[PDB]
Amino acid sequence: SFSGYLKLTDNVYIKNADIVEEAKKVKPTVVVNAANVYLKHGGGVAGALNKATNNAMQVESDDYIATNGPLKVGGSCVLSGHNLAKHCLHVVGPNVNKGEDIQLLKSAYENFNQHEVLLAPLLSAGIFGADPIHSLRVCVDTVRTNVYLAVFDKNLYDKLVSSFL
Ligand SMILES: O=C(NCc1nc2ccccc2[nH]1)c1ccco1
Repeated sequence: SFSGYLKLTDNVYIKNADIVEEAKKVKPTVVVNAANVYLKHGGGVAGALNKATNNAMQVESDDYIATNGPLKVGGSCVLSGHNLAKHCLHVVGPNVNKGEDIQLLKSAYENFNQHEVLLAPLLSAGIFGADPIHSLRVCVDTVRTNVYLAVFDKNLYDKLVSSFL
């Protein structure tokens, strides 16, 4: 079960943790992946989660894309969580480095509401280029289900907690 999280709101919790190690320890029902529309898990959270599955996440994802085509920015799909979780919810937040619309971040977080409890990263943060403080704000104002946020970077985690309104 989830331990060492700081409570931000009634339903949002946060911890300075590597989401891969957190997923291997907790084996949650749902781990969220910071996916792209192609489910190409090359880097960031996606690359790390996929590497932890020995590439099984990428093999499953390529079969999913071959059958269904790409996801929408702001959309999601549920796939296996492999050795990390029961399920992986691949959520596509806007990548502002690729010029995608930041307003799609609320739509991306709305996917979390279909699951009672999730282990998740901050969407569009990291290599996706959005301001993580803004992502946490959108998360708390959009997600109503229980979300356990893992923030890899200690300095960012401290900035997120200390600046949380
Ligand atoms: O590959 C690993 N960590 C690197 C990593 N961890 C991230 C978390 C968020 C964003 C980028 C990251 N990149 C690993 C394997 C097992 C435990 O950790």
